[PDB]
This record gives sequence, C-alpha cells and structure tokens, in this order.
Amino acid sequence: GIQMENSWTISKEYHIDEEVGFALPNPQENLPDFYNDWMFIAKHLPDLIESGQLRERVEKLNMLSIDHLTDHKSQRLARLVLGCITMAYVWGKGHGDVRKVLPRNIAVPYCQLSKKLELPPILVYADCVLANWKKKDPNKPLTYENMDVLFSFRDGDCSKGFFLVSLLVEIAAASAIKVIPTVFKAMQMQERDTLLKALLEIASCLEKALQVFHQIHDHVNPKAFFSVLRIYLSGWKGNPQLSDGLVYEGFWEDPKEFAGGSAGQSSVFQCFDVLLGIQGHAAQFLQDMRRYMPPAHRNFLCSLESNPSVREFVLSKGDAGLREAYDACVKALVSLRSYHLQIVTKYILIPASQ
Ligand SMILES: C#Cc1ccc(NC(=O)OC[C@]23CN(S(=O)(=O)c4ccc(C(C)(C)C)cc4)C[C@H]2C[C@H]2C[C@@H]3C2(C)C)cc1
Repeated sequence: GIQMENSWTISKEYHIDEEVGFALPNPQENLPDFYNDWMFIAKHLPDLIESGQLRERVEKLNMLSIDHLTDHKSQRLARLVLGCITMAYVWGKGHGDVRKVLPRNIAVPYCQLSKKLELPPILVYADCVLANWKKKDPNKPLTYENMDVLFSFRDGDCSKGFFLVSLLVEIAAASAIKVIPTVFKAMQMQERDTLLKALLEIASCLEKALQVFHQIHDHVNPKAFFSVLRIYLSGWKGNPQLSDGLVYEGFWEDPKEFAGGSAGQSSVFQCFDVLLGIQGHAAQFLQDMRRYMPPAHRNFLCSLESNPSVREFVLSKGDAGLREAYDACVKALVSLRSYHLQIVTKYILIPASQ
C-alpha cells in the first residue's frame, strides 16, 4: 500500500517530513528580489488593511511572472503571499465592502502557481499553517516561544496563536505518522511487541497533540477570532456575499466558487481515522476538503486505505495489551475531534449567538 523510500522510511513522493509531518519543513521566508513588491504587501497587510490602503496598493502592482519560483518551497511561499493578499483584497476590513473581481496582476500569477501545485486559488490550511512559520532561533527546538508565523491579517487577529498552535499539533502528530510503516510491517511479520509499542507510541503522540491543542485558549481571544480572523479565512462557495464566486481577472471569464477554511483540510483526522478503521452530504464535503490538501498528502491517505485493517488484526488476537493500545489510539483521536468541536462552539457558535 504505502510506497517506501527504503526498508524504514516512506517514499519522499508523499512529502511527509519525519520531524514536522504534513507541515512543510523549514519553510522559505524570503522570495527572490524580483518579487519584493508582493512580499512588501504581504508583510504589511495589517497596516495596509487598517489604513484602507491595501486595495489601491494591489491595483498598482505590476505583473510578475512566476517563472522564477523554481522549487517547491519558493512556490509554497509565493502561494502563501498571494493567498493572504487575495483574502485581504476580497474581504477588505470585513464590514461588507467586498471586491468581486481579483485584479489580474495577482489573479493570473496566483492561479498559475495554484495549477502547478494542484491547489485551489484560495488560501488553504497548507498555506496559512503548514507553510506559514519559522524558527526564531535555528538551534532551539520547535516550541511556541521559539517560533513565529510569516504573515498575519490584522494586528490583534490572534493569527500567531491560532496558526502556530495548529502547527504544533501537526508537529506532535508527526511523531505518530512516522510509526505508521512500523505498524504494517509488524502485522506482516506477526511481531506482537513491535505492533504494541507502535500503537502505544501513536497513542502517546496523539495525547501530546491534544495537550498542545489546549494551548489555543492562551493565545487566541474568542472575540478577535470570531470577529476578525474568521473573515480572512472565509471563502466564496455558498457565500451570499459572493453568490457566484470570485472573478480571477485574466484567468477565467466566469466567477468561480472555492471554499474557505475548514478543519477537514488537516490530513491528521483522515490519516488516523483510516489507520484505526474508524472512518452523503457530509461525505461530499469531506472529500472536497481532501482536494484542498496538498496532492501528495491525498495520495498518502489513499495508500493508507489500501492496507490491511489494523483494527481487525488487533481484535482477532485475544490480546489485551494490543487491544488497549489500539483503544488508546482511538480515544486520543476522538478526544481531538471532541476538542475541535468544543473550539468551534466557544470560538464561533457562541460569539455568533451574541
Ligand atoms: C484557509 C484556511 C485554514 C486555516 C486554518 C485551518 N485549521 C485547521 O484545519 O486546523 C486543524 C485542527 C482544527 N483546529 S480548530 O482550532 O478546531 C479550528 C476550528 C475552525 C477552523 C476554521 C473553520 C476557522 C477554518 C480552523 C481550525 C486547530 C487544529 C488542531 C487539531 C484539530 C485539527 C488538528 C490539527 C488535528 C484550516 C484552514
């Protein structure tokens, strides 16, 4: 099922890092000088939006060809830059004054880069979290204190807390993802202890991931998230403010609908749903958000689905330790889902009631 680079490590074609998992390892922070005008706007989005200067600034940009973005990391940075500018341009200050046409000198390079990466031309999780970070000190570990985001939308939008805590959850889960190949090898070799320890390691990492997730409350304010950050994560699919979608000037003639952010864009949920065998209007939206994940990660999720069932192997062994380790994994994953639902309630549904 899962293609392997060697006897120990999954194929590099899945673009999954041993240390940070689905996150992009050591993201590029600076683009070639050729793109300084894009970088300036993105680096100054807070003060450009607040001063009402962002849209005029974007409308004065020249056309910059994407031909000089010659590797994956520079293209991912550029997608993040152009995606943040796009959200800022469409929604503005978030009072209802929206733009229905994205200017061509952003829309064309953005859409071509999106085609290259096979991502939709709208900000997604893989941009604003998985690639939107850096280490303050390269010699220190991956901790909140030692990390920052590359871009925010508004001063006080809590985007650092929201994005970095999400990223640290993904990094915690990375230590579980790297055990997945060991789980399937242990099943094939009928290695009881190897499988038990793999399942206990996955459980322990997902439990840690929930403890990292708990940090969200200390770095994100519900009012600022609901009334500010949520705006720039909103899309134009089923949105009455952009009922037909957005016109990408110079790329498509007709407006096009693309969805805003969703927790379904994290590959962590489907990865361990499938691994543990615990995976329709909801099924259609689920599958759609899969298409908002990096294509290599979709392919990893598919290969996982092609393997034998961990759950049926474990429950056939009359083995309490194996079943308890399996159950600990399920419990951990359910607790992450349950916590996501709590965050949706405290940071969206409640603020909306008010
Ligand atoms: C573009 C874009 C865009 C921006 C951000 C996100 N965030 C995202 O996918 O986060 C995954 C989370 C889930 N949340 S959450 O706080 O419950 C959360 C709740 C609500 C949202 C939206 C609807 C506002 C987008 C996002 C997140 C944090 C993460 C922690 C754990 C649970 C999963 C996890 C990694 C396994 C998605 C699209």
